[PDB]
Amino acid sequence: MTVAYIAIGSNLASPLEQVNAALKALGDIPESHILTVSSFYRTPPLGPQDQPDYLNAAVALETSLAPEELLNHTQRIELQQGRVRKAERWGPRTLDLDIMLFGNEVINTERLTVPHYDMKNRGFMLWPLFEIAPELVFPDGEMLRQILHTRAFDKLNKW
Ligand SMILES: Nc1ncnc2c1ncn2[C@@H]1O[C@H](COP(=O)(O)OP(=O)(O)OP(=O)(O)O)[C@@H](O)[C@H]1O
Ligand SMILES: Nc1nc2[nH]c(SCc3ccc(Cl)cc3)nc2c(=O)[nH]1
Ligand SMILES: [Ca+2]
Ligand SMILES: [Ca+2]
Ligand SMILES: [Ca+2]
Ligand SMILES: [Ca+2]
Ligand code: NA
Repeated sequence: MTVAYIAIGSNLASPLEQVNAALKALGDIPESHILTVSSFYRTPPLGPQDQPDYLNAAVALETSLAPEELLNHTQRIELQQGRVRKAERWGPRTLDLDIMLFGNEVINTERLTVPHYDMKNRGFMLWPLFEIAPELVFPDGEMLRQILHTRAFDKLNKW
């Protein structure tokens, strides 16, 4: 087994219902078990700002799936919950499931880059992560607690 950490975001079509559906779906992924779910946070959109606020959360998922097999499940859940690709970069969505971490692995394939390329710069990923994994160390040996102590990250509000 390995523990994967998944970032959850929704800003369309009733985020709270999309996130609660998605946690039921994540549970139904084979060879995999939810271990912890963070609080839900209401976060102002980064990138384009002319969109609703996000519900952001994180989940620890223990799995013996291969990492791209986990990605096939998360992308399926997203598509099943009405995720459509528009041309706008970083536009709104009903659900986004980003694989943050897959144990201590570093993965660079055609479809999957882990760690998530920009997570150490995003408080809406790091704060929920720290709530479920305060002791987390990244594959490069960086400590999640150290990143949040040393870097300026706005405080997150609960949904
Ligand atoms: N760690 C990962 N988690 C999820 N998808 C990934 C990951 N690494 C690469 N991808 C690939 O990213 C593609 C584009 O995803 P998407 O449109 O959701 O980007 P985004 O989540 O909006 O932006 P960002 O990555 O900046 O948060 C997916 O089809 C998938 O192949
Ligand atoms: N709060 C919130 N804002 C979001 N923006 C996106 S698109 C990625 C992105 C694009 C540019 C920058 Cl600089 C940072 C993030 N996803 C979320 C999300 O889940 N939560
Ligand atoms: Ca399961
Ligand atoms: Ca826009
Ligand atoms: Ca995504
Ligand atoms: Ca994303
Ligand atoms: Na298998």
